[PDB]
Amino acid sequence: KVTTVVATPGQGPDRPQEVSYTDTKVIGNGSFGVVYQAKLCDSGELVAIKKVLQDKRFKNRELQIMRKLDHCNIVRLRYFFYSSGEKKDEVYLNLVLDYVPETVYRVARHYSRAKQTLPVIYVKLYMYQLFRSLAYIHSFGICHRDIKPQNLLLDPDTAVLKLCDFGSAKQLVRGEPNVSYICSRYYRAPELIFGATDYTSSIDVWSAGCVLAELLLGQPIFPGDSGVDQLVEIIKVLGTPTREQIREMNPNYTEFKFPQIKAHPWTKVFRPRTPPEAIALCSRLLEYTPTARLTPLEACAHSFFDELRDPNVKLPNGRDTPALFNFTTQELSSNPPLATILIPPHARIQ
Ligand SMILES: CS(=O)(=O)N1CC(c2nc(N)ncc2-c2ccc(F)cc2)C1
Ligand SMILES: [Cl-]
Repeated sequence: KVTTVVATPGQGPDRPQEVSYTDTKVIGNGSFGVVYQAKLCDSGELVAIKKVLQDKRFKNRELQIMRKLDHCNIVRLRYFFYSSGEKKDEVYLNLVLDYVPETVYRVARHYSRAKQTLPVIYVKLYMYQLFRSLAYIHSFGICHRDIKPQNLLLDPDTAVLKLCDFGSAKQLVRGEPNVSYICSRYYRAPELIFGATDYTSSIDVWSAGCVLAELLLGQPIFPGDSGVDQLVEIIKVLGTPTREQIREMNPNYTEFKFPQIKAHPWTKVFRPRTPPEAIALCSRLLEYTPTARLTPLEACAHSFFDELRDPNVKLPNGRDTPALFNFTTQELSSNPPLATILIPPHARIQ
């Protein structure tokens, strides 16, 4: 069995190409539609096809975003094509994406079942690359709005992390309100829990912080099946938000008091041997006030990631770390002066 379609490439000019794929497996499916795996007939490479029902009145926001994006820490849209087949007057948008075997979710859980934590070196590598991808998309004013371990793809050999699933992603314009029900359970910023509709891209930074803390703890940091339950687990760590903090998160005062608990020292949250810099980084990501959180780029420049800027740094398997320093002007526009930290001396050699 061999499907052949005429697809438009994700990047580059509109040059339609005959794409032929086989071994059409299935994997996940939910809020969008089905997701298949396949093998491309020529190159032999594996790819993931995300099929979704196409709306006639508007064009697909995921597609529109995916096409603008080109970055080595973000899944590549290789092609896209429209199809249907059988019952209904339904048009399906198919997104052909690079297949990436593992996810931070699966990896984290392997370590968690075996009562281990992921070696800090991998925490650094994975977290740094996430923050790069955030710095990039945020530079276009695009918020992902669903940062969680399941959406962080990993190549285990190269230690390369790629952000994926832009189904929730959106251009956040100041003054324009946005839906407050977007982020997944454990990774929602307090302002989202409080139902704020004037949130900024800092929600991604909170989410990322929840991933960091989770990789350090070996389990979700702010669990709970309700918002109430989540906010309690948060307050247990951060302490009770001041009236100031509360108005910063959500001006539309949903309106009620919380149990006055003081901040359980961040040091006592983690294992004894946990690097003090990792803890420091957490506390600067997981802040009540959206504007007080680090930017993605400021996070990349955090001391916690110093080891990665060492010229001698290698992966435990002996291979080189992936390219961490080739920042574009786009990536740096947030705050160009930071390049003095981000790009280390040995990366400037001619
Ligand atoms: C709908 S989705 O593409 O966002 N979702 C992520 C996941 C995925 N995406 C790509 N591009 N490549 C691989 C995978 C994936 C990885 C591990 C696994 F067990 C299942 C799917 C499927
Ligand atoms: Cl042509």
